[PDB]
Amino acid sequence: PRVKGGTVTRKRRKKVLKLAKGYFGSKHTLYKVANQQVMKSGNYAFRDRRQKKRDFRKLWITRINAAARMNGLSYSRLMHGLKLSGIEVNRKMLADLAVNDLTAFNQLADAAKAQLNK
Amino acid sequence: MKLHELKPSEGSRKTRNRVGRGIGSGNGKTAGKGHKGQNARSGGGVRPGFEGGQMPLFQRLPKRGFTNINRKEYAVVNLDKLNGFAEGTEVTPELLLETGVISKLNAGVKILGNGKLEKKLTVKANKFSASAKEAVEAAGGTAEVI
Amino acid sequence: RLALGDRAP
Amino acid sequence: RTTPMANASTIERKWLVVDAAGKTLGRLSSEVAAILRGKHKPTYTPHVDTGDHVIIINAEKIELTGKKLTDKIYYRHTQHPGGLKSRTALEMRTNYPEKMLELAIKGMLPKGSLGRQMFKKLNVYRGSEHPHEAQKPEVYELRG
Amino acid sequence: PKMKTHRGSAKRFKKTGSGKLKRSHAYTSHLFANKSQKQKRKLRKSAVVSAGDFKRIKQMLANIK
RNA sequence: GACCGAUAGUGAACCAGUACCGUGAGGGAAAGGUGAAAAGCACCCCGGAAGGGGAGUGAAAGAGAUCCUGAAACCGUGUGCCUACAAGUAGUCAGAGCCCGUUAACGGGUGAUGGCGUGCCUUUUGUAGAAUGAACCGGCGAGUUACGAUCUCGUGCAAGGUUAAGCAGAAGAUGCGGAGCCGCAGCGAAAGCGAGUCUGAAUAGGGCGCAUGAGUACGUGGUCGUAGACCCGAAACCAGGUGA
RNA sequence: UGUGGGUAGGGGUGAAAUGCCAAUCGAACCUGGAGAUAGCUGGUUCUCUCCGAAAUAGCUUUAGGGCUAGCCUCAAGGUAA
RNA sequence: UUAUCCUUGGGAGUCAGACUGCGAGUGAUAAGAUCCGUAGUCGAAAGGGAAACAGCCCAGACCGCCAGCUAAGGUCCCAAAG
RNA sequence: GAACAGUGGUAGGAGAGCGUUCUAAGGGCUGUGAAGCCAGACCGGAAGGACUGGUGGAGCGCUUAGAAGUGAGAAUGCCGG
RNA sequence: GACUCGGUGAAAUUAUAGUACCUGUGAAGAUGCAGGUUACCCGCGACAGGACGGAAAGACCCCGUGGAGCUUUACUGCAGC
Ligand SMILES: [K+]
Ligand SMILES: [K+]
Ligand SMILES: [K+]
Ligand SMILES: [K+]
Ligand SMILES: [K+]
Ligand SMILES: [K+]
Ligand SMILES: [K+]
Ligand SMILES: [K+]
Ligand SMILES: [K+]
Ligand SMILES: [K+]
Ligand SMILES: [K+]
Ligand SMILES: [K+]
Ligand SMILES: [K+]
Ligand SMILES: [K+]
Ligand SMILES: [Mg+2]
Ligand SMILES: [Mg+2]
Ligand SMILES: [Mg+2]
Ligand SMILES: [Mg+2]
Ligand SMILES: [Mg+2]
Ligand SMILES: [Mg+2]
Ligand SMILES: [Mg+2]
Ligand SMILES: [Mg+2]
Ligand SMILES: [Mg+2]
Ligand SMILES: [Mg+2]
Ligand SMILES: [Mg+2]
Ligand SMILES: [Mg+2]
Ligand SMILES: [Mg+2]
Ligand SMILES: [Mg+2]
Ligand SMILES: [Mg+2]
Ligand SMILES: [Mg+2]
Ligand SMILES: [Mg+2]
Ligand SMILES: [Mg+2]
Ligand SMILES: [Mg+2]
Ligand SMILES: [Mg+2]
Ligand SMILES: [Mg+2]
Ligand SMILES: [Mg+2]
Ligand SMILES: [Mg+2]
Ligand SMILES: [Mg+2]
Ligand SMILES: [Mg+2]
Ligand SMILES: [Mg+2]
Ligand SMILES: [Mg+2]
Ligand SMILES: [Mg+2]
Ligand SMILES: [Mg+2]
Ligand SMILES: [Mg+2]
Ligand SMILES: [Mg+2]
Ligand SMILES: [Mg+2]
Ligand SMILES: [Mg+2]
Ligand SMILES: [Mg+2]
Ligand SMILES: [Mg+2]
Ligand SMILES: [Mg+2]
Ligand SMILES: [Mg+2]
Ligand SMILES: [Mg+2]
Ligand SMILES: [Mg+2]
Ligand SMILES: [Mg+2]
Ligand SMILES: [Mg+2]
Ligand SMILES: [Mg+2]
Ligand SMILES: [Mg+2]
Ligand SMILES: [Mg+2]
Ligand SMILES: [Mg+2]
Ligand SMILES: [Mg+2]
Ligand SMILES: [Mg+2]
Ligand SMILES: [Mg+2]
Ligand SMILES: [Mg+2]
Ligand SMILES: [Mg+2]
Repeated sequence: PRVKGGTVTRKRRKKVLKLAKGYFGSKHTLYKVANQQVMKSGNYAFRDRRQKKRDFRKLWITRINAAARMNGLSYSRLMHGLKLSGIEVNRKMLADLAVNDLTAFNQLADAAKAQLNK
Repeated sequence: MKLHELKPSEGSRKTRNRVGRGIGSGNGKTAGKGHKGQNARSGGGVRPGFEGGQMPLFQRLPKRGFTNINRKEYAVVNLDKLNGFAEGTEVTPELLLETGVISKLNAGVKILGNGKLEKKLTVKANKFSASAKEAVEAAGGTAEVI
Repeated sequence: RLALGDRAP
Repeated sequence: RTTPMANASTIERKWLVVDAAGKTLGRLSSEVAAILRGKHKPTYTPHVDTGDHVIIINAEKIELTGKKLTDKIYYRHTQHPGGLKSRTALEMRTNYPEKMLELAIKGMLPKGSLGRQMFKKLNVYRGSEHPHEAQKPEVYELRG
Repeated sequence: PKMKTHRGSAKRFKKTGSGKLKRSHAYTSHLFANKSQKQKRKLRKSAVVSAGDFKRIKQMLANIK
């Protein structure tokens, strides 16, 4: 029996073009370039799901440093003091206090200062 | 069985491998042939026994011997097979052939001396090994040549 | 249209 | 998730006055770059400008160590052939002291569009006097 | 069509009981002045086809009993 | 008919060996589908007509002949979000603002700005490659089948296993058909001998065998052989013709 | 220079250039042998999982090919070598 | 202490290698040269560092996380941290 | 079911699957609207599979097994636009 | 001719392109990589420095146990004599 190509080809290609919605020009329109861009988008998104974790930790650290230096500590000294005082509140949480509850941040910072002055 | 619930014996049927049907299969593109050279080509490959021009093994070695036109092959029967007959049976080529003890007669029955014969028999055969003749006569029987 | 071509002999 | 992000609505810019007199060009500039970027603020957000405005007064009194006054050249190229032009740091400090500070800081800011926007919050003056009294700027004393 | 036996090989090899291939030795035609008696004594006896060679040639002798 | 269904199947579903090409031998296409029925749109209106808008017919006219369906490329009209200081393999992750409201989901569209980021394929020691291929979209387009061989797996029977042609029978199953084939014994060039045999003067030693037992028929799968043998591609060679 | 004729491809014709023989000439064109052959180049279409090389030796009218070995894999054994 | 190793059989691919370090030859103790030996990496390996940069340094990506500790390399600003 | 270990990969070996046309046997769906086509924010580890609405106007799934003209993005591929 | 208006209206090429410069880097000569430097958005007339621009699977050179034509005290044949 003969098997015509039939409908499988366009069904498969349509799915790629749907994933290419919002791409620029021919990249949302033409299968061969939409397909390359969707593939590339996969490699990027994998890479970027890892980078996202690096990037947020970088951001939190920046904010903790800013809040720390308003209490006369560098980020480095603060983190040393918090570790000595046994405090395991993480950078995401410290940076949240730094923005949202700075009085609480200052208590933690004052706890750190205590251990450093010992 | 039911024609709507047919099921092959487990391990009786496998799916064929289809090469050159995409990268996921592991035989896409080069269809398992690697890259270039004579072995990857359609119709390719050297003939069997060819060693790329080193003198082939068969040609390095000498022809030996000849074939005899008048070569005789006997249907051999060991004593163990005669043990299957009844006691006092006149065992012959025609009986051996009819019972299925031998498939093809060829040049004749020859009796050979492997195994043990308990039963007394009048064995009629074209040839006997010296062992077999002795063993037939030792069991009480007769080893007539025919 | 050249007599020989590019990087001629 | 939950990490707060500053935006145009949330952001509040102070005006600051930094006196350049007697300061080392690069040491002053590195600190000011950080203020224009907003690196001193706990709400620092990398995709918006959280920084403060900075006025620099006494730009012509900026200092340089070593033989830099004679030996630090400011090159530029006009994109015409042979169009490399040069000024020494002394020539810069004498006749273009505002540019001298603006170049140092511009080179210490991020390079694209937001960086270019961050530079617009800087204001550098030759003298001791600035025209931004109406912005009510506070003195900022440079750290280490 | 049926596979054809390689007739050259059939004239030189023989299948043993266990399915090895018996062969003669090379260097047994002439120039016996240049070979020691020990060599000549040993080359006189039959040998077996090597594993590497056997895999190369087994199909060429498939029909031989 | 576990054959094709309009790029398939004949070159040819159709006024096809036609049209067209060539002095000639010769080469050689494209092109199927209104509707159940023509009931194939009276009449009115714009227009020279074409073509439309109504009105009718019809189940349907967005079935009106370029007439079943009607994808994509490509061309337009409208507009929700964005866009005239910006350096861009065009995305991705972060992200306000604005606009929406779903197969109701830690939703959809858009995207100021920030970080990261040199297409795909082929071929290479190494290619973002300033190497190769692809204008785009669509369709078509490459390890097949026959007969042998061999191995694994499965099944039947098992020191046995098995029939071919043929005859009868649905173009069938199946019954009959034992001729033949493989296996149950090997060793030797051979005569031959035989659980041994060959070499050898040898009751020696050594080689190959036995002791140390499984095959065979069929099927699926892997690979090989003979066939174009995974597909496409020369320059050429030969034969018979056609041309001054 | 016209008209009518002649010579035909392992052949014609050539005041000779391998020129010309229907926009084809170091051997015309068409069809067939014919799916010639191509150790060369290109291409070979779904997915995920387990494992995972080589670019070396030897020989080769062999050197960008091949064959055996080495290195990979699957199965069955031996088993702990 | 570790889990390989051998045999038989089925199926391959490979026979253009590259650089780096170390030991030699050839060369001029030239070459990103060439040819061996030896280890590594690339090849067939993404991630971090060396601005960028197959072959160097660190290190082996089954997926997800807006958790944490470290390696090389770093901590004035670009750019995380003195 | 637990524990422990593992899960980069080209050539390539091995395994498990997805989908396509046809056939057989069950069983079904369909003018109260089949296939095809269009759209969507659904589902599955992938290949892929549904559901809803629109168009369409007569055919088509599902289960198990069988058989293959069975999957395309590249061939300066062929044909059409 | 070009240029402007009215009529008519091709082509080679083309992976998709929002398509600067310098120094560097890199398959060793970069619009696209790095670091800098510069640059508002869209055209029209002009010029060819670059896109190793287009065109033609380099004629040179090498390689293929590929051809063809030609030569001769290459080999083996054949006609003729
Ligand atoms: K293979
Ligand atoms: K046709
Ligand atoms: K971006
Ligand atoms: K080129
Ligand atoms: K013996
Ligand atoms: K069996
Ligand atoms: K087979
Ligand atoms: K084949
Ligand atoms: K001539
Ligand atoms: K080395
Ligand atoms: K429908
Ligand atoms: K194509
Ligand atoms: K290159
Ligand atoms: K130009
Ligand atoms: Mg197709
Ligand atoms: Mg396989
Ligand atoms: Mg593979
Ligand atoms: Mg491919
Ligand atoms: Mg290839
Ligand atoms: Mg190969
Ligand atoms: Mg940057
Ligand atoms: Mg002799
Ligand atoms: Mg059909
Ligand atoms: Mg049709
Ligand atoms: Mg047709
Ligand atoms: Mg005519
Ligand atoms: Mg309609
Ligand atoms: Mg109809
Ligand atoms: Mg229609
Ligand atoms: Mg500007
Ligand atoms: Mg703007
Ligand atoms: Mg750049
Ligand atoms: Mg190269
Ligand atoms: Mg090429
Ligand atoms: Mg091209
Ligand atoms: Mg000839
Ligand atoms: Mg004639
Ligand atoms: Mg005439
Ligand atoms: Mg001519
Ligand atoms: Mg032929
Ligand atoms: Mg592994
Ligand atoms: Mg190669
Ligand atoms: Mg070759
Ligand atoms: Mg091998
Ligand atoms: Mg080497
Ligand atoms: Mg080198
Ligand atoms: Mg390679
Ligand atoms: Mg490795
Ligand atoms: Mg790497
Ligand atoms: Mg980097
Ligand atoms: Mg690479
Ligand atoms: Mg910092
Ligand atoms: Mg891993
Ligand atoms: Mg159908
Ligand atoms: Mg196909
Ligand atoms: Mg195409
Ligand atoms: Mg590179
Ligand atoms: Mg360089
Ligand atoms: Mg350069
Ligand atoms: Mg380019
Ligand atoms: Mg060119
Ligand atoms: Mg180009
Ligand atoms: Mg070429
Ligand atoms: Mg020429």
